[PDB]
Amino acid sequence: SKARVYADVNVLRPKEYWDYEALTVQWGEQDDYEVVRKVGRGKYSEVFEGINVNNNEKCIIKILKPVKKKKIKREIKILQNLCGGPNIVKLLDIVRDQHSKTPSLIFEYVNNTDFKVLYPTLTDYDIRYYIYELLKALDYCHSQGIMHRDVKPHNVMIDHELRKLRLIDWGLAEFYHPGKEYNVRVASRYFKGPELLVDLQDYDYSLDMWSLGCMFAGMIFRKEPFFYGHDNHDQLVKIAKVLGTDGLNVYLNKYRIELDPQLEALVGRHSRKPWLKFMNADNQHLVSPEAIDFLDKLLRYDHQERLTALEAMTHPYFQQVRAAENS
Ligand SMILES: Brc1c(Br)c(Br)c2c(Br)n[nH]c2c1Br
Repeated sequence: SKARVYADVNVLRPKEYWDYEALTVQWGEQDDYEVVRKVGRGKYSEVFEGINVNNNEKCIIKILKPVKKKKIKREIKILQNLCGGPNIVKLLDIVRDQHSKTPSLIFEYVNNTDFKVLYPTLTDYDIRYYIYELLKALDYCHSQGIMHRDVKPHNVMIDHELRKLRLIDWGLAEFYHPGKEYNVRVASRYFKGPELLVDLQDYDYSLDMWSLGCMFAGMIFRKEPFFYGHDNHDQLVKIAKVLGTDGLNVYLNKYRIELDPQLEALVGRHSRKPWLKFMNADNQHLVSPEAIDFLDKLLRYDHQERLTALEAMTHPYFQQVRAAENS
């Protein structure tokens, strides 16, 4: 398998761009940045709103839990490479505690509203708008030879007053090299592509497009998360019970992939459930034929079939957002 677009980005660029292990970090001054309050946590970091004491400007301070050199350089190099791109979080500085060597990444501040309370208040137009801005970020990172590999609402910071969006946490991100076999233990469960769940390692940017489809289905149908699996086997089961097993079987044979016998047993046999079956009274003002056509074009087993970010941005679903932006 290879990506249908941007396959050659890292091939044409100098080795320094993608050879992240050759990076030598340029540490800033820890004392420039003070923690104001904790705003988040995860497996790999704690996150705080802070202040730059020099200019009194707000920032985000991401304090990293103990991390391998190879891995931190990967996140830093990716951040540096993408800094300035549309709707990409801006890494401002990198600093470390002198005693413990605990590193902190310093970002532009974004005045985020919790997706769990934000999303239910979004208008149909709002959803179109924010999904479009998120697509800008993904087309950009893909065009620069990077897969994000952890698209989910938790990684999309939305300042809803300034109508602004940032794709954050490039901790799981990777350079795309044609034919490279990648680790499948990426993304977060509810957003993992079938490729991950069936051990197809030679995946590409299209992975992010499945995750985006899952986020989108969550929004229009008001079903958070959309595919609610308990473990990675059950995740494939949940998907199979919507998309049906025939399409799964065609996918598997195309890539010459066999399911673990135990997984095959769990998946069983299932017919396709039309998207309209998820419509109900709560969500109804959100679920037009344009919404559905677009969602259907994202949520495909076959990664090679899904819309590219560039394509998605042109889908008629977003025609009002483009018209407004053109002005
Ligand atoms: Br970077 C970054 C930014 Br910007 C924001 Br705002 C938040 C929040 Br709010 N939680 N975690 C965050 C991370 Br990581």
